[PDB]
Amino acid sequence: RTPPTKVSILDIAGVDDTLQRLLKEVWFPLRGGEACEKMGYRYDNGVLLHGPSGCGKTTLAHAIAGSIGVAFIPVSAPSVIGGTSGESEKNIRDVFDEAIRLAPCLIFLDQIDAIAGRRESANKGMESRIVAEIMNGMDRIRQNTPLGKNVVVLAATNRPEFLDPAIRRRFSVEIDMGMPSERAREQILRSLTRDLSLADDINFKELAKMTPGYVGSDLQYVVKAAVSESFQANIDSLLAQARAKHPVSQPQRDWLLLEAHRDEEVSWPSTKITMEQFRKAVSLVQPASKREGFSTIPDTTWSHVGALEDVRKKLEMSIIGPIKNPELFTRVGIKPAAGILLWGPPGCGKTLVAKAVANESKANFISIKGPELLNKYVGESERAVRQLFSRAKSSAPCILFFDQMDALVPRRDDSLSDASARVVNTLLTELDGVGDRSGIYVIGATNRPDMIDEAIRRPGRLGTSIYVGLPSAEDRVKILKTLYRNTVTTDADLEKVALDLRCTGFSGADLGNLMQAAAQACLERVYTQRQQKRKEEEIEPVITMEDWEKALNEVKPSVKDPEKYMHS
Amino acid sequence: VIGGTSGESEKNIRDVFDEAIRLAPCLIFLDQIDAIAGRRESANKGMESRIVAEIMNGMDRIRQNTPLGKNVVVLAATNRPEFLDPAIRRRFSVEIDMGMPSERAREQILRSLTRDLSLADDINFKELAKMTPGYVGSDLQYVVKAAVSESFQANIDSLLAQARAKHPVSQPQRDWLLLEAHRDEEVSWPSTKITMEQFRKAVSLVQPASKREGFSTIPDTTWSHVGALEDVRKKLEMSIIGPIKNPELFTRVGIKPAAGILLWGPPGCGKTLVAKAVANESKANFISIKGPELLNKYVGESERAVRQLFSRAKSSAPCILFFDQMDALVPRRDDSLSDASARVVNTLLTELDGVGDRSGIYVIGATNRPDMIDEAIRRPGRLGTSIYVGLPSAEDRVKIL
Amino acid sequence: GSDLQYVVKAAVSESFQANIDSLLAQARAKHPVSQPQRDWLLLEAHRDEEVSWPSTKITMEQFRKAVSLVQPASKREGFSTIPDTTWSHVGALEDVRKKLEMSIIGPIKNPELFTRVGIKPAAGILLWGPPGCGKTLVAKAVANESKANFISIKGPELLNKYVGESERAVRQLFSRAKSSAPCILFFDQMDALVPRRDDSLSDASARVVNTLLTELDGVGDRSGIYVIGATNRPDMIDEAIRRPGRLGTSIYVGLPSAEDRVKIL
Amino acid sequence: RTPPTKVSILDIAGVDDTLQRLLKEVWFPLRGGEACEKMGYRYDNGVLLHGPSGCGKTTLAHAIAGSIGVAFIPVSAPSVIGGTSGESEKNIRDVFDEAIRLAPCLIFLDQIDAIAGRRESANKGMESRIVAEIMNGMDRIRQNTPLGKNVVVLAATNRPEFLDPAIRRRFSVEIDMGMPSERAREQILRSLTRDLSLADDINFKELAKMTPGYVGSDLQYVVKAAVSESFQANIDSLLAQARAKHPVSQPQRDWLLLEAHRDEEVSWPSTKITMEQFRKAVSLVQPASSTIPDTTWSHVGALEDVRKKLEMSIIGPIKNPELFTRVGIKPAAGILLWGPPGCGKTLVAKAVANESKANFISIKGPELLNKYVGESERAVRQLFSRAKSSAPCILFFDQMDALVPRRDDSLSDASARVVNTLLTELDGGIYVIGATNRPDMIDEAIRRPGRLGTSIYVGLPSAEDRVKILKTLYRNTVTTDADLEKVALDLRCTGFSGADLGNLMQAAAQACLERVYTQRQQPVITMEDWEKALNEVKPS
Amino acid sequence: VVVVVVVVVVVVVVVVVVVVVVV
Ligand SMILES: Nc1ncnc2c1ncn2[C@@H]1O[C@H](COP(=O)(O)OP(=O)(O)OP(=O)(O)O)[C@@H](O)[C@H]1O
Ligand SMILES: Nc1ncnc2c1ncn2[C@@H]1O[C@H](COP(=O)(O)OP(=O)(O)OP(=O)(O)O)[C@@H](O)[C@H]1O
Ligand SMILES: Nc1ncnc2c1ncn2[C@@H]1O[C@H](COP(=O)(O)OP(=O)(O)OP(=O)(O)O)[C@@H](O)[C@H]1O
Ligand SMILES: Nc1ncnc2c1ncn2[C@@H]1O[C@H](COP(=O)(O)OP(=O)(O)OP(=O)(O)O)[C@@H](O)[C@H]1O
Ligand SMILES: Nc1ncnc2c1ncn2[C@@H]1O[C@H](COP(=O)(O)OP(=O)(O)O)[C@@H](O)[C@H]1O
Ligand SMILES: [Mg+2]
Ligand SMILES: [Mg+2]
Ligand SMILES: [Mg+2]
Ligand SMILES: [Mg+2]
Repeated sequence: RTPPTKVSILDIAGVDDTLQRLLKEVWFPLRGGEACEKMGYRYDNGVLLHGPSGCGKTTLAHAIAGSIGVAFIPVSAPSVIGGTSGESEKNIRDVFDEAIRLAPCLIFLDQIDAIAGRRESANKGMESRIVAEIMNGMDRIRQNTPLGKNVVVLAATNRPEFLDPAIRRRFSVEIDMGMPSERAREQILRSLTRDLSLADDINFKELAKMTPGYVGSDLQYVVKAAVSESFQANIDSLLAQARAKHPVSQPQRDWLLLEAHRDEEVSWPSTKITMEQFRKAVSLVQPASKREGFSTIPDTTWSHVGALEDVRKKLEMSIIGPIKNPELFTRVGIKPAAGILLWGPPGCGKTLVAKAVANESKANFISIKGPELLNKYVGESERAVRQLFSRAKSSAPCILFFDQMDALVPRRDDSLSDASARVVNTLLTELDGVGDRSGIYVIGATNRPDMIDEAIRRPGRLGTSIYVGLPSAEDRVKILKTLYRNTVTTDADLEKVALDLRCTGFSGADLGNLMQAAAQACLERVYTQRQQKRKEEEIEPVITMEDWEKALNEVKPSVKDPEKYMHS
Repeated sequence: VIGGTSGESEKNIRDVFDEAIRLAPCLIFLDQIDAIAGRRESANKGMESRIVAEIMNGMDRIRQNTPLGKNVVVLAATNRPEFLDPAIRRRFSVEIDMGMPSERAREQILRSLTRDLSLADDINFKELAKMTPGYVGSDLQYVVKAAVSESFQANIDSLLAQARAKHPVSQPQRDWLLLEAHRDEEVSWPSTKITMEQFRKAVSLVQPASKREGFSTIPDTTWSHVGALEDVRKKLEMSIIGPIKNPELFTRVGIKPAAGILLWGPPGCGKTLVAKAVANESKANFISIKGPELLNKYVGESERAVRQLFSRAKSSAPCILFFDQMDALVPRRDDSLSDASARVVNTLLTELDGVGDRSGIYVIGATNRPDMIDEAIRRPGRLGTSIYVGLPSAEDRVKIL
Repeated sequence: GSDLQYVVKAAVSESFQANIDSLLAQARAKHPVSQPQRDWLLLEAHRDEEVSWPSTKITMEQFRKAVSLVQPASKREGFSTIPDTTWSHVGALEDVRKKLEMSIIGPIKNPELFTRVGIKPAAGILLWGPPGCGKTLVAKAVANESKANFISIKGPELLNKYVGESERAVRQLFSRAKSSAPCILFFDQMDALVPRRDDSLSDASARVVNTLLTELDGVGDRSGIYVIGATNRPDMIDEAIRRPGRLGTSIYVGLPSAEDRVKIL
Repeated sequence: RTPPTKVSILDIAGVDDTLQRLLKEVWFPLRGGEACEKMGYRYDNGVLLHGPSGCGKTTLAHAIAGSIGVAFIPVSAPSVIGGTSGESEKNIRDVFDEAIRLAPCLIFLDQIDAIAGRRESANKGMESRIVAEIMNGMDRIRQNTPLGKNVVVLAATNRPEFLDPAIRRRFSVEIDMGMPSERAREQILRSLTRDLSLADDINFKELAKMTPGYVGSDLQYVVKAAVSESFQANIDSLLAQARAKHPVSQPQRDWLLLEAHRDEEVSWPSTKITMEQFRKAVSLVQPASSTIPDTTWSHVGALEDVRKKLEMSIIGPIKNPELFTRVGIKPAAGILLWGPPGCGKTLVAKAVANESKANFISIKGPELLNKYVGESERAVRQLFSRAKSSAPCILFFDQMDALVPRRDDSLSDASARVVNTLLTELDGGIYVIGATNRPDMIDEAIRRPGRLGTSIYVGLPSAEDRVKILKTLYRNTVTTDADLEKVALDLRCTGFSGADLGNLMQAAAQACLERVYTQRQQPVITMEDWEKALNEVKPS
Repeated sequence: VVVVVVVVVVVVVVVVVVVVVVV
């Protein structure tokens, strides 16, 4: 009945585009209805707020309500149910009547989908009647009003697709708040850190750059996480007092020490948050978008990738580059989104560079292991693909890595069945929806490009093809040095091993097998070495040049026909 | 919190959060939150959907109605975080992953469990931690419970002999009958220290929960059952048996703690026999796959079983996966291979060597047709080494006979 | 009718835009953070201090702005007005223009002139060639020089996750296409909707090939609809399509000249 | 559940054989139960009606119910299923109990196949339990009914094979409502047109001949379409009256004119439906099922020798089935047309199909070959599966030498499996026509008598025949006739077949369009258009 | 009024098949 005059517009930031639409669609036909009365125009606009969960929908609808000043009727869907089938409609009939009786008025149906789901699956009689009562109540607004003191019903929900189409048709105005951009997140961070003590090194613009895919709720956790880091020094001092009072692992003792006193509360000095604590806070906070379905960042760096300079240049100029400098690349017409289909013989490093790109781009990473999205139920197999891109867009920039993609988009022959074709078509449409300025970088890897659909390789789709093939003799030297370096002979002996004619067809995996064979040959030599020198555990196994000599003899290339993989 | 009335169930949850705010500073523990906060998208029921929405409002009332200096923390525990509603999972600012304990953690757990017990001085907890891979904190409790019952084994035989000698059908049925008439006839149990040998016996008796589904029994074959195959035994001992027993030694020279071996050769030469010896002589966990037994008639279930298969081998490392007659599970990817079998080959390609790390899983394959296996599988990283188990020689038949 | 109601609703909001800026200007003059936030704070200040919004009327310039902001419901699913593309946007391809002006453009303009010499309409054209060469561009030029309605619906965009609805969608496609005659249906990347009517098709893709075949028989003579299909692999398309009378005559759109590439670059 | 005395026996026709069985199996154990009572034997008969959809299954069960007069309980299978799993059995248990409580009674389980499906594949618990509930409810009828009165269960379904064999066994009487024949369709048409005013030219036998593959529902639309055409004259007269009363587009005014009067009613003259409107109505109505070709003998030029052979083995034994059957002339299963390609083999088969008024299916060669072991033979069997259902039907196998090659030793196991399937189907009102240009490659078991043992050679025209064909082609599309002689007698048409002459006419037509285009930059088909058409058309 | 727990119908699934080739 009264506005909630405790949250203001200043407390909600980053919604500048959303607040612009809400000015001419909610505020105006609630306070300046006289102009509409002079104009003679009924306002039947049902304003619907939708977007990712945590974007500040509930808070905004309460901040707007407190600012407009007109009578406000907050409605919570679970609180509508009282304990009787007929009483549920009584609560709804007591809202649309009260708003009409107290027009102009604002109705907020928070979590509308909790009582406005799909009626097709609504088997229960009570559930299907609440939707009918709600939808009829909107027509009464258009009828029982002077066409001047309009009543606007505002509904907020994080699942706009769950609304009954009988209801969503009645909500003409739909406001997609979406996720805030880099400029918007800076505004939120400044707004959030307004009652706190801060240092001078805090660059909120820098903080916004390295928090992609965060929403207003997620940015609140980053501030909250940084506050805890600011109090870390005030806990160690509290721990030290407990240690000095008392003459099991260390963390357990800390709980036991603080459990002891529980009454001798000591003053926490009022320190301020530095910039180093904010960087620590961002790492500790996982955004709500990255909670589910996002793979862990691989441990592979460019130091783990030997040679492949041509592939590295293409990857550092099409994916890693645009992620680091989205403005430098967009000046030369390089859009911050790409689709790359890595292909080549097996064992040559297609997955290795994709794991290095995911790790060297510092961006979000989603990995799909072949036909991981297929499900035995109807529609759920296709919904997984659509939901896959529903989070890749929300967490842009994001890297989608389809490993062994020939199993997910096979050639649409007669022997395909009406289950994977429905997924290939869905995957084709989603790749079309990936905008040039969307921020999704799709990487595909397959070792049999002759079995992958040719429709996936068109522009807009995975139209960029990078060939990863067998290394040359000079190329294997970089790879063999890279492999030996990452496991610890020096580097001059590695050139002799890699340039040997017995490694003519070796791929990247074969060179790794060569090193493992030499390592096993060392241990066999060590086992006999420690039996002649002993009959004390001080034996030193070291990979010697003679171990490489017998490793070259017993290792053959895993690739049979190198030219079999150059045909597509 | 579930009530029979049409609104009682939601009211109970509203009462929980309102009470906590009234009782701030308060800690709320929602144990098994996935039971009531499942995805309402798939949980197509109005009460279930309105229960989830009431929790969202409750967790927001705490953030606003609590006065300064009196905070309310909402703890929640669930072993299926993927069942949570994303609108609710986002409402937890902190997610803590308590994975399976490591060797250092298991030693600490055993000390905490064996804290109020009369232990012996020969107990080497750092040895017990290394001999129980894949155990969780709940499994280690059963090892201690099994060890305690073993200590009373000598206290039960004495008690049985007391009843058996007090008055003159198999023997175990007699024991129950004697104790059936021995009710309220309490006899003192002299408590004794739990020997270190009882703990080793207790570990064998306790099977960890990760090994209670899909894990095959260890074969009884040993190296005394295998004749000849001296070269094959050396390669298997260096590639699998070696790193399983001494992981530290092989890590020093730079050998990844994972192996892939493809045993191939003419039929009847001992490919399954030596794979059963490795699975038995390595003293590691064993999962045996009998040909194309992972295939399912539903869409995506065949590849789900393969992915779930490695989800068990990885969590119980070191583990040995034996694919007997492997050519039926990884045929060459041709245009005539159909999609049901081609989607399984690619799933096994990503599991053996992909983005994910499978260190601690050792894969053995046996087949009479090595040339019919996909060329991507037969590369270092998936099945790196091929061992030829051919016909015995003249002097090998003597050892075999 | 629904879209024109949105245009009126859009024009009304634009008509009240001037009454908010004037209200904002008064608040600014009273008081010597992003701009939208200030607007809420400025209007929060007065509130009860009601100022009479002047009663203005909608002009024609506001209606023109409203039309641009409003996307008609027909453009949601590929129905579009006559394209703005002329033959001046199409470089070279003189041979293709002559074939199109005698089999498509001609019969659209004079449906009676062609029927006098026993030339039945709806001859059926399958544009094909490498991607990016102007197959959709030339189809937009045909739609504009024919002065007929143009629909650009792609094979994969019409697919829906249900039994029968993919083939039933095609029949509704020609139902509205018929109501707006003359109309040009452009099936882009048609090789994914009609690959080949073999025995191994299942009664889900067969229901779309059979439905599309019947609709192509019904086309042109009765209604003025000329269906155009595009595919880049003229070996992956169904043989039931490329028969005389439905989709016979094949025109290859590709190989741009040097001057056409200059405009694109 | 009272019997509706609405649809009568007169309103259901063509079921004379069906109505004879239903008299001693439904009427007797519902009205004359006393005779069973004296003998003391309950008569429980579950009558099952099955056939193509639209054959008049639902209507028959309601016409019988209204004539018997006993209590009637209409049951629709989908409405039995309720929201709760247990409620579905509740609906069924409230039916078989009600019939027992209200014996004697008639139960109509319309669309029984919607719930009595095969519980084998119906692995869901509810699906497999409806069938069990249905079967138990029928046993209670046999047990708990009195000796005096019987309860008859009538079930209708268009897919009798989908019924659970545990259920189809409970329906002893099965009536397969096939499709009506020419004699039967005449009875249906007369029954439908019984309360209408008709003219004297209406030949119901002619209507039945030219409506093959129609069912009772389709024939109701044909009657409904002709009735609307019969009122077209009554609307123009109605419009003129409104115009004469009142001195915006025309259709809007017509609505406004009729809104004026309303209560003021003027007489509609009682006109009658002619036969020409019935012929127009049939064309406008497309049956749910192929279609008689539009090619007549006026489209076929010359070929008099071929026509006589075709008019004596196929076309004759269709128009007068009794005149030919009087002298022992069985209708040969078909004709094997052979000759060079493009000479009118498909054209004449379409002409035979049109003067025979039967359905036509054309196969353009090896369309039936499949890479699978069974679908290639199933396509041939499905070809004859529809041909029987739409009898009379003409099956035309064009270029049949690729579908039935000679079964030599070098044949493998793919074409032999197709020849055998085709041989058995030809043994099983279907007129199969085959065409091939290499008769030395077709199996000799096909060309035996009873199978396609009649061979008619359709060959290239010499010179006079092309004149008739070119005149025929030009006549059906609108140069005069003197120029057509010059074109056909030109030495450039030496090897032209029938298709080449058709291609020649299209080339001349295209040459006309080129002339119109240049005329409008600075239409009658002229001789100069033929001049450039002769150059650009090859015999191929 | 007391809301009771009521069981409902089940979802449908997909099944893969194998098809022979005469070639
Ligand atoms: N732009 C923002 N500026 C400041 N705080 C924000 C912003 N967006 C969100 N928040 C904070 O995050 C929380 C948002 O709660 P709210 O219920 O509005 O989330 P939501 O977007 O509506 O999602 P849901 O509907 O799933 O609850 C509040 O604590 C609010 O302070
Ligand atoms: N340039 C390289 N430098 C060092 N090691 C390399 C290089 N290329 C490949 N390797 C080694 O080979 C392994 C191959 O891993 P990856 O999965 O990328 O193989 P692949 O080339 O993708 O073949 P597949 O098709 O079997 O996946 C790497 O993990 C690494 O051990
Ligand atoms: N080297 C050997 N020493 C002793 N016994 C052997 C040896 N090789 C084979 N055998 C005997 O032959 C049996 C064959 O069992 P196994 O399953 O290994 O056959 P296989 O060699 O794997 O052939 P396949 O894989 O074709 O089944 C063994 O169980 C053992 O009894
Ligand atoms: N033998 C017939 N005599 C008269 N009218 C008939 C006959 N057969 C069908 N009809 C007419 O056609 C329609 C048939 O209705 P009905 O519902 O019985 O069809 P059906 O054969 O049961 O097929 P479906 O199962 O699709 O309903 C009615 O309008 C009926 O008047
Ligand atoms: N006697 C004829 N009169 C008119 N047109 C004919 C005649 N013979 C053949 N044609 C024309 O030749 C074309 C091909 O006919 P036909 O030979 O039956 O089919 P196909 O060439 O496929 O075997 C038809 O379009 C028809 O118009
Ligand atoms: Mg919210
Ligand atoms: Mg790889
Ligand atoms: Mg074996
Ligand atoms: Mg019926």
